[PDB]
Amino acid sequence: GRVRTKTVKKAARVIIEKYYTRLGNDFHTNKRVCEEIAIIPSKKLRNKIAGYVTHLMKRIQRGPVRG
Amino acid sequence: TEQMTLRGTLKGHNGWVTQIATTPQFPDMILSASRDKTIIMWKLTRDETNYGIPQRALRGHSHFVSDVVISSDGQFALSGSWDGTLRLWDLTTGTTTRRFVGHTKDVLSVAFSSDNRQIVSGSRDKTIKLWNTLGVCKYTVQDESHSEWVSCVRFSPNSSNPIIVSCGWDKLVKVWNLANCKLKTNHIGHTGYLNTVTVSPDGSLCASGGKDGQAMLWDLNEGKHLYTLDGGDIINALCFSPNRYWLCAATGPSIKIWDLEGKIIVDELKQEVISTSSKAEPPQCTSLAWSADGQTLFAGYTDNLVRVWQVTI
Amino acid sequence: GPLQSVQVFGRKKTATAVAHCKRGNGLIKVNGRPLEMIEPRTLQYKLLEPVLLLGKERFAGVDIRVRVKGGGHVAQIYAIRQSISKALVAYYQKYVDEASKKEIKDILIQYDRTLLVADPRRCESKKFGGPGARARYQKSYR
Amino acid sequence: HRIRITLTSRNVKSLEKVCADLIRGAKEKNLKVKGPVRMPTKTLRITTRKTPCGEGSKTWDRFQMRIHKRLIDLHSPSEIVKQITSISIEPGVEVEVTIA
Amino acid sequence: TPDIKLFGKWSTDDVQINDISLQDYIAVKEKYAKYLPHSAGRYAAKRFRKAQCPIVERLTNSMMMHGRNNGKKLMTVRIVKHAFEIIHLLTGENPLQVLVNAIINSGPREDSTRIGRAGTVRRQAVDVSPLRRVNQAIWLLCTGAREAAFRNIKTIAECLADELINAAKGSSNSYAIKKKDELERVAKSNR
Amino acid sequence: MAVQISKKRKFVADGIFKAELNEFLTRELAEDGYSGVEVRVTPTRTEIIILATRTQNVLGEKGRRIRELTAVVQKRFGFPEGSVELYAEKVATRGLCAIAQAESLRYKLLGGLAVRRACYGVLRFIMESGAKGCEVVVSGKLRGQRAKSMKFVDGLMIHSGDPVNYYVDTAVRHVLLRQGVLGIKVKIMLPWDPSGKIGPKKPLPDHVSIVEPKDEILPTTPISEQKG
RNA sequence: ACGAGACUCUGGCAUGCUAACUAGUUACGCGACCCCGGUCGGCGUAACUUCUUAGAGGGACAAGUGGCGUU
Repeated sequence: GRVRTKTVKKAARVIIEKYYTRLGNDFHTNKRVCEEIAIIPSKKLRNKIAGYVTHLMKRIQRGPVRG
Repeated sequence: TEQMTLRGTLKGHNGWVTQIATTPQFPDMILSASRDKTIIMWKLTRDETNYGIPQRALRGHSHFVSDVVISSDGQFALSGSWDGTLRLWDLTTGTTTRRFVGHTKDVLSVAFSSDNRQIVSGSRDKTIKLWNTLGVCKYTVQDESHSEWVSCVRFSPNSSNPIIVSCGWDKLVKVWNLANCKLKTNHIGHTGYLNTVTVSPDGSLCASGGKDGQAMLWDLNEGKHLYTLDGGDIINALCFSPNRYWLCAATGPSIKIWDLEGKIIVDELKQEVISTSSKAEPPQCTSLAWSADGQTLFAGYTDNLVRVWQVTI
Repeated sequence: GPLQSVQVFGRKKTATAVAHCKRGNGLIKVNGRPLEMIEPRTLQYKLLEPVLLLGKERFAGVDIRVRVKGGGHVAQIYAIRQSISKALVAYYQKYVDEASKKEIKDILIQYDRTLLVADPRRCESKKFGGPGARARYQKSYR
Repeated sequence: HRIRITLTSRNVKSLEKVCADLIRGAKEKNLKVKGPVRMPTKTLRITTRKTPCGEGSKTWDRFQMRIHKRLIDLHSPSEIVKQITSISIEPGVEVEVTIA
Repeated sequence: TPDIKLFGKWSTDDVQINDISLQDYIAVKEKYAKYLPHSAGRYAAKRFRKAQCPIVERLTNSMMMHGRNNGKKLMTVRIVKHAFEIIHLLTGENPLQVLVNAIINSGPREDSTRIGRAGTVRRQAVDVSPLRRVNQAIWLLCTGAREAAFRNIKTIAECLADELINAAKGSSNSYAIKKKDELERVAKSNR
Repeated sequence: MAVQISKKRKFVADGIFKAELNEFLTRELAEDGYSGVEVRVTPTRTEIIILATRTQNVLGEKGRRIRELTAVVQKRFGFPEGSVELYAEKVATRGLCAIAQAESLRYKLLGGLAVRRACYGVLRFIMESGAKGCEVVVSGKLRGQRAKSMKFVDGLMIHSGDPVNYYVDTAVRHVLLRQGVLGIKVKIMLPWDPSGKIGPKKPLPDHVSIVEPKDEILPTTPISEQKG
């Protein structure tokens, strides 16, 4: 199974909340954005956070989110 | 006024097409760089089944190649890729003469000079690097530059006012002089990050496009903003027709063309192949280039194809 | 004048077979001897399989010299038959127009994928408490 | 003269840092220098039982010790070699200089 | 010039799979036709990927058993080649047509599974899968040839050849036909 | 040199030398709060830095004891005369060293004190020294014939993975009392710092931080100004 | 807060980057044999990293599409 833990979800949620205008639907673009605007020690965590940011962008584009 | 009609697609890529370039020297050649590591040189056939065929694949990069420009003699090529290096290709053998080294982040855009001696390059880092023909930097500005990512850098077409325009994500589009290599005019007032700028071939007015969908026009000789018109979706690519007084934009999944004499839309180049009604997202255009005669327009999509368009009337 | 030469390798488990395609008349030799004199002879069809699949007209402008070192026997045969196809594909792809590379590559993939793509299967490390990678010693009760 | 400098250590980061410092000194002194040749590493494996007695499940320990070795050649007299090796040395890196 | 893929010396076309329920579990016609029954593998990774394996390769894979023959694929390949040569030299027919007919006639179509607690004897008849029919046919033919060639002067390359000949006619002199009919009778006894 | 043993045996003998040296000093300097040695190699010179707590007491009067330690190292390990010089220095943040606090708790239990009182005192000293969290385990025949163990866990203590190697510091000590042997298990989790003096450099793998963006101005009117 | 996860080592690839007489490849010359070319882990020196070795980086994240699911 591929279920994101609470650290990835909280990091992606505060990334969506705090830096919203400089984002997009491309995984590599917001991957580089999350590389530069935060400090992630590893790379798998960076890729998982960027993927959840992309999914949250696709969710915001349809409507509001209660987080 | 007129109508823009498609003629075909160029199949053979595997990623999103990032840059398209053509030259007056070879009207039957389209040189395109995609998301994949190869750069495909197309040979035009004008057939009923396929418009063009690939002629030579240019490899040597290790990541996403983003920009490519062809030199004035029609035998050289310059590519900016994310690996942080630039390559000076040969169109006769497929080899690389010199490799540019010095960038530390992903490279966004490169450009040849008008006299084909100077190289400018904007990258993810906050530096703009001036190179020679032989891969050696002359003077790279790093301290007084963009505060974040640099999207596009372009030259003047004329040497009477040899400036270079530079747009980046910091909502500050700038003008640098070629001689003393310093800022001359900075321009403010654009909401959202920038994607591209394009210089008209007469070297008088420039067009700017970013996130908000406003195609903002400026001037090269004086730093006065001309006007601002809406484009709808996010503007990715911009170009000027060489002979006709036009300006074309890539606004999401559609291409908008306007008349620059009287400000009105000429045509709406939407996705006329309406087939993705099964809860889908339309593919977007990331690159487009006019021809040398302003007759055939080629656009780069995210559906692994390059569409061609021709003027009927 | 200019000299045309490519040099492509190929692996299955640990064997590395590196071919060499240059200009000349049609001859294929691995380790200094032709393809017919390679043991085991029961895999001679596996050896000659890309040549029989692509025809002798495509190989007539090249000659092929493969050096192979490492592995066993079957892995060496598969490495050679992968490396010959990869070297011909790279030679066509470099100097000939790549449309002809596409009608080579599509039928090569359509027959079998291992002619151009290596098999990523390695040996699993042995663990303590058992004779092999996954098997364990016999447990005794009472 | 054919001067060979051998560096053997256990850590990899301090070894790479001191090798970068030596090749930077060789580049700024403007003399012909060979590149950092990377010899294959050696691992020292000792496998032993965990329990001191003979009771319990048969569990074993796996110890390793990676050893990294580099060698860089120079073309200079000896005093330049000593004055460039006796600058900013690291405690965990051995340096060893001979002449053929 | 690959007009057709000759299986050593045998044509891969003009063969008929009579049973319509086994049209996509017998990979011999026009797609999965190779010169040799030896491939790289990677068929036992997914859940139904073994159905696309050729039937002669599956026969060579299931031929080697009983400890002392594990891993020896080349010997099973040459025994299968000699068996095909003997079948063609005896019946005057294509060896692939005899092998395909031996698969169909030796496959059971109804099986009784054991139900109840651990110790009691009680069966319940169910029908079988088309893949399991092929697997039982290959296993029965292979173990029949292996049991026929044991402590005997008759070699296994002609013991396997006479195994497929008798199974293709349903003459009930083979082990596989007899075990198929035994399974059918036990399933039919308590439906 | 004619012998010149192999590169494996060189590192082996060097490790044996450091292990025997560290054992010799942790047996001898149990009074002044010994922490560890640091053998640094120099051309034709060896010097071994000693990090302790009471650096005035390791030397003695006019450096007598350090001279005797140099002499016994030279006469035991087979070194040339005058090639060995020992150096003693004090280390800051005594509460962040596991061995020093274990030796302090051993001295407090050996002089005669309540075990819970000494454990509470050393834990309060460690968290007053600026730690992330610690635990102290004392196992033995604590007031009775049957042995027991008391565990004092508060704060933050990781247990698994690679970051248990360079965030916590583990020291095991034995106390010889009149009734038996008492063990000491102390573990101090060092805090994260970019300086490199208090603890390690790399953060926790699950820890992530974002930087505050500036307050950018949104112009409602397109403007263009010239400078330079 | 701990455990899990996160972390560390190894395997799987990059014809791109950094360098190899204690690892090689390709050209050239000499030498041996056969009938004009082939073989040589025979000898030696003009480039290079395709094999090998090992450092920094890259790459995979359920990213894209179609169904099921409070969507």
